[PDB]
Amino acid sequence: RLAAETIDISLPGRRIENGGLHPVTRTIDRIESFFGELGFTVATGPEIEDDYHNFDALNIPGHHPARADHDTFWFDATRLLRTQTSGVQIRTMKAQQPPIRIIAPGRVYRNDYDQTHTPMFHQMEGLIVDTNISFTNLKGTLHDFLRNFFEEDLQIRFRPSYFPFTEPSAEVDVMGKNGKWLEVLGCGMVHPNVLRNVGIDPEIYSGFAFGMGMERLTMLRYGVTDLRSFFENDLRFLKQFK
Amino acid sequence: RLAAETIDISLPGRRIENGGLHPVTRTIDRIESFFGELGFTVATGPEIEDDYHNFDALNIPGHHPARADHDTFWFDATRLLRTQTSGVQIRTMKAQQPPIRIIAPGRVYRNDYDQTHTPMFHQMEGLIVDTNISFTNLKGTLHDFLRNFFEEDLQIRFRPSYFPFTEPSAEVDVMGKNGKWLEVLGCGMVHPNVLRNVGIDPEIYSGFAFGMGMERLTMLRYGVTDLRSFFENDLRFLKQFK
Amino acid sequence: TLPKRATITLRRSKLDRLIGHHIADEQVSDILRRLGCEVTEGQDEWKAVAPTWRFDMEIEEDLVEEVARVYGYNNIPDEPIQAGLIMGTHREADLSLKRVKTMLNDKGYQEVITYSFVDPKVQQLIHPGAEALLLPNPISVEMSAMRLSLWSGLLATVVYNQNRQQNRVRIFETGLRFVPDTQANLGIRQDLMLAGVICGNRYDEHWNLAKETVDFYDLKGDLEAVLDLTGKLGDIQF
Amino acid sequence: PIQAGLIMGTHREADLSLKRVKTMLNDKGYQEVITYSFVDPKVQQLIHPGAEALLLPNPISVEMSAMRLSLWSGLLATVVYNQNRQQNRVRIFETGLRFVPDTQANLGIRQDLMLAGVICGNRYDEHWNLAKETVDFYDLKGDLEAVLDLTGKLGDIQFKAEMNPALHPGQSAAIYLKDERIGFIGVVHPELERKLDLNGRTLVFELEWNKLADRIVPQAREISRFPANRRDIAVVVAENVPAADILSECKKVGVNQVVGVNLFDVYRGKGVAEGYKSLAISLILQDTNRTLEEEEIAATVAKCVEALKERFQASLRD
Repeated sequence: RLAAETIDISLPGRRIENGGLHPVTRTIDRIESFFGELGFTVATGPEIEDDYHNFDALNIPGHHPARADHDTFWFDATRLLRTQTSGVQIRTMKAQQPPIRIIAPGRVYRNDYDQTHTPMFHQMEGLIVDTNISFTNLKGTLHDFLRNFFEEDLQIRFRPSYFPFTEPSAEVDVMGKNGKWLEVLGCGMVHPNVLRNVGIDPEIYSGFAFGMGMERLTMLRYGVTDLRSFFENDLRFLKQFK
Repeated sequence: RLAAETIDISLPGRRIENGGLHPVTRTIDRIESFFGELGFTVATGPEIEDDYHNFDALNIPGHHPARADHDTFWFDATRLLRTQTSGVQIRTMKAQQPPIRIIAPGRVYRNDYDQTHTPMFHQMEGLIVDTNISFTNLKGTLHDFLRNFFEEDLQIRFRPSYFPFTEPSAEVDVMGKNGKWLEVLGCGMVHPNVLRNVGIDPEIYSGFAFGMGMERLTMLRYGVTDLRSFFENDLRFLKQFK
Repeated sequence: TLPKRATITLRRSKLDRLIGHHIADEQVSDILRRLGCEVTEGQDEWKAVAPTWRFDMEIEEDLVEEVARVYGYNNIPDEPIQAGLIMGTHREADLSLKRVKTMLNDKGYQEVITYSFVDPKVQQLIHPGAEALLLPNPISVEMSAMRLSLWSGLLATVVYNQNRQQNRVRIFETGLRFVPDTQANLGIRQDLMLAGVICGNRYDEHWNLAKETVDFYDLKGDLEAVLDLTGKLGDIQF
Repeated sequence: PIQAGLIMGTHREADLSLKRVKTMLNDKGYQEVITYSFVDPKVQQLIHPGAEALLLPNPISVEMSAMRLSLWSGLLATVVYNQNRQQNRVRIFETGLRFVPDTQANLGIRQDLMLAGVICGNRYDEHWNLAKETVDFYDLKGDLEAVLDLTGKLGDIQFKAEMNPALHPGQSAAIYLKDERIGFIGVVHPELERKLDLNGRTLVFELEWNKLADRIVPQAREISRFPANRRDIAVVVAENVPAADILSECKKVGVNQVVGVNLFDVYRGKGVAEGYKSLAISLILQDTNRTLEEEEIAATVAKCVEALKERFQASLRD
């Protein structure tokens, strides 16, 4: 029986072919772990919002030219799909107080369709509020996150920009190799009028915030160049990310 | 076909009955996550050790009565099974520049067999080294870990003890209900002679350490009372922890 | 009625607390003067009025931002954040999302994410009777409806993939749906939902595994390992 | 609470964790146990003769007076613990570190972290349509390839026949992953179970951990659109080579036409000659920039058969 009942040895064994995640899902969870080992805990919320959550709380305030350039999806007059994931942190800053931070992943919507802009793309808005942090402690964390998401291949340059809910502002804009510089993320310290209509005193407190695009980060990381291919969901494209 | 080809609806569906971890494994991973969200990263190493890793580096130093009361497993004269998981942190403190902090899980061995002491039980030795921390910042972290591992049901009392590798020492000793107090863990600040034969200056630096027993913690948490039942590995006992 | 200019007083503590660096008095009292302002230094304070041509200076942030912009952002060093270490509460009795996602894509599945607003001529097939949330100013005719389930997107991804000659696709998706009800905070009830779709053969072409397409019991056993043996089991009934 | 500085600390994407593979083993249906790390020298030498052990002065008893040389001592003690308590179908695994004696090592013994396991008992646990068939080596290797070669490489992994005096010569293997002995899989020796009395056929699978502890970070590529077709080939080979020169040399011939290779039915019935077999080898032929029509398919099916006649066989005539 011993030298007779032998089998074939290298035939493929029986199993079910396991399948992998989505690339923006993997990048969201990777940056979630990267910030979870600093103590940031996530926060979530709804995708539909009135004006007092999305525009009039971030000190826009309504006659500003930020209500057509955001390319919003309106419903009647006090309903819109969420244009930037910040109501999830305003509804957290309002309730409790005042020395803890949070991050938030989620879906935003912008009325733009081309071969370079899907109408939906995931954003990741951080938030941190505690005593005596500044722009030095913004560069020293975003530089660290870029050096850890990449593997120290690329160079950064902090340049100025303008977002209405954070002033003084910035932009981080890592070094590519095909062109000159690709703009990756933007940041800035929280405006005091954002703090004052929430319940935090801006005379003693401070903080910053940052918002990055997950699909441009994932495209630049894993080499993909066609942004519309992320959401047509072909298995022959999605199987290599496993 | 529609009103005819019906099946039974609540028969059990086909699958493979998934199985759970081990209780000390679950507790090791739970405390690993509890300390990983403070920034502590784990560290591992061997289980056999010479004397210069296990006794003569923690400032015992050899004529002390700690070489028979540890109940060690010797081999000849400069080999022993690891009696306390501290060489994994000495071999980390020696190599790289401060200030970094680590934890370490692993197996220890003690020559004691009864119905209350297995010869192997898992220990978890923390370590933290940076400028200007003290006993206040030891109570304010071990109290927090006990309040999070329990769900604020129990009371603590810091009492003094003596471990040779940490002075000034302590013991934390949570409140039971069947007796009076069960001693859970012990801690203390790192002795400067431990720092000086590694490469850190104890005139400017400081730190503390803590070592807890995982099997007594798991027994007190999930209600088990027979310590020898953990390592006989009965499936009828192990299936409820899933 | 001409646009008047305020007295934007800037101190030292606010500039130091927002920048972090120590820009000298001699340079921060020259940056505003070369910028265009009228600066009068005031014994550890500055009172500089705005210029005429700029309509973005009203508050102290608008005066420290221009100082940092003239000084540069690349001429400021880096430091990590100094913060306390509070644990933050957990629970053992809860369940994470990634655990069920990790078990599901290791039972054979795959996670996709689709468009969160669908076709009203196809979504009314899957849910007739329930009124949809329509959409003013759409993108085209075929995307003008907030979804009421995940099936109107999953049974479009399946029909996408089956038209490129692969009829074994086991994908799932996790997102939040929108159903109208006059009880929630705004006028629609929103729940987080976990969904899926299976089709094709159970096993692929193997040497003794036969060729039978899937029936309901296999999916019920697949969903048993999700709901039961993870969060809750013992009080289920079908 | 303490006052610290939030340095992020380094990570790595192209590696694995232990908890990920353990969570996969729990998904496939495996208990995790923890055994004694020092075992019996009587039934320790019955698994690994030749290699001497690391003995132990001042023991607890004679029953525990030897360090490990593998992980198959405490595991085959746990299995016969459970099977004697009227409780069958135990699937366990355990990760620990072993102690092999050496001379050019750090303290005289080299230590590797090891991932091991035991499968035995019934396969499907008495289900209403799934029949009663006890487990075997193909089930172990299929449930293992998902463990090793999915969350790691699957680039090149060869199964060959390398003997070991603790298990069967035929129903056992030696996993390689690019020219290194990395594993041992397969059912134990059928006269080893005369000792210990392990009722029923068991299987074991050991793995050396920190050589499979680095995954690859994926890279995109251009994907086509055009369909493909299914071609059936049934190569007639004598019963000597299992799959080493049948399913592997088909892929290396042509780097723009052949993707995918399957098998769905063996042929050792009455039509084939005795001592010979035909393996059904299906293929899904496709081109990266255009489609494939009936002319270029006849080149790449015949070129693989031209590359197959160096294995003393060719295709069948049917």
